[PDB]
Amino acid sequence: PPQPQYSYHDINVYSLAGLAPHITLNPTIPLFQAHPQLKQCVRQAIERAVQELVHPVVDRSIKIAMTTCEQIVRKDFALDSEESRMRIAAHHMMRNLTAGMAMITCREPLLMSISTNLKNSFASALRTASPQQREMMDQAAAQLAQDNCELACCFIQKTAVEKAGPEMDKRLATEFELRKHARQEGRRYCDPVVLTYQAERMPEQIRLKVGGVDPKQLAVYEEFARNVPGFLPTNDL
Amino acid sequence: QVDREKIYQWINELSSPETRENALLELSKKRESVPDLAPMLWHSFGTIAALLQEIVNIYPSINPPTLTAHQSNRVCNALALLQCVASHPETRSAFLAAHIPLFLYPFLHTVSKTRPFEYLRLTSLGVIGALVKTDEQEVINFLLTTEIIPLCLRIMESGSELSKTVATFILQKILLDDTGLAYICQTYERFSHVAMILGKMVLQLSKEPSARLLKHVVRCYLRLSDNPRAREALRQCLPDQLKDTTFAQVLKDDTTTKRWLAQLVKNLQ
Repeated sequence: PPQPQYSYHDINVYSLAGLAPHITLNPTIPLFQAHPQLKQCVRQAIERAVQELVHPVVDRSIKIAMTTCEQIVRKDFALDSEESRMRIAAHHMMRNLTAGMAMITCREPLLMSISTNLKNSFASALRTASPQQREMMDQAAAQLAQDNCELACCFIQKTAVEKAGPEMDKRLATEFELRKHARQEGRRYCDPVVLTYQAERMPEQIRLKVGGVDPKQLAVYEEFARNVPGFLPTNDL
Repeated sequence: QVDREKIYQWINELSSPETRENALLELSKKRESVPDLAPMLWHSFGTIAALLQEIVNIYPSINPPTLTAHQSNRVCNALALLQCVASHPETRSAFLAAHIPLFLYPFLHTVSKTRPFEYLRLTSLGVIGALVKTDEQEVINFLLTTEIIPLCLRIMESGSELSKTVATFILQKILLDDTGLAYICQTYERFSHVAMILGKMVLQLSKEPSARLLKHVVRCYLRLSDNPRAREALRQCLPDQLKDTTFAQVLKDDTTTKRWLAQLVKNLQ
């Protein structure tokens, strides 16, 4: 049932300051009713959580996604002598699978890290505490983490998506080079192994064509661009 | 050629989201009357990409856990088709090289005990199970460096009887490999964690019989006793339920498991 809160452009990722306007503080939180001043420490707690997690999550997600995207795209476009369609498809798939892996990877660590940061900040501020307020603290910290995890995660996903594209470009360099070198020799690049297999073994209705892929077959790859996990899908605005 | 042209259209209908759900349903039903379904799926344009898309599109439903029966049924039809690709001699190696099992591990990590999630875990387990059934050592190497053993151990401890059985079967296949056995017995910490879980399962089995599960648990112990360090540790921590008459009743029908058990007790000397 729940839709994503944010669209891809609702969040600026250039600096941690991109987080501030979207932070949500449930005013009914018992800790806050008792000490309203403690709200002021929440922004920094979330910023620090994202700060310490963003690069490891980004690196891990791209690493996981890369091999899968490269291998599938290389396979699908093996009889395609042009670099253009392949580059765009790879772009879209890699961005999507990277965003997906980032969402899975950062969820639980963000909760743990955001909660620890708040409980730490709460305790240092007031005062020394006590068994009946340390429970209000632990309650508050857990709830705030739940309330701001989607935001923090999206920030990190977007950071990863933006870094994924150029990384994929570099991984597909040799594929681009196969096609470019072939065109220099006056010929179209065609993976010889794939060419033989498709011509000899695949049923005509599902065979990869030398003539190319027809536009409606690209529907999968276009859908990767339209619908990125964690973000509101795109449309005619 | 009327039934087979019906298979080609559905394969072609997997690319567009508009027609994919129905194609997934129909193809998943026919995967054991179409021997060559796996290479047709692998080698057609965009098909594997569409199945990955189905998988990743339910990631937002994993945490917080909100997965519905309808969502689970749908992605499990996609998982059924990937299992088909994982099993086939002609596509297994390419499937592994594309690291496609990694996109299943988030499902295996879930702990929600609702039926949509249990079905999701069982079906994901079935894909890995199809991989290791074929007994390639390229497969075990991949599993060892991707940390699926803790995923399996958590499930062996907490899952439904069906999921526990598939998960223990995967562990069994890993252990049967020379490399797998050495990996699991490389440190006492690793060995101990596996032995502890197997121990808990034996206790559970004594309360609630499951012939299939007991068979795999016993196999795992037997294989572990092939390692000298593990053999010595097992002489101390092997459950008393495996030494006495606890399972004598349920085993008088299972000659193979009895033989394995007796081989095990024999080894620990």
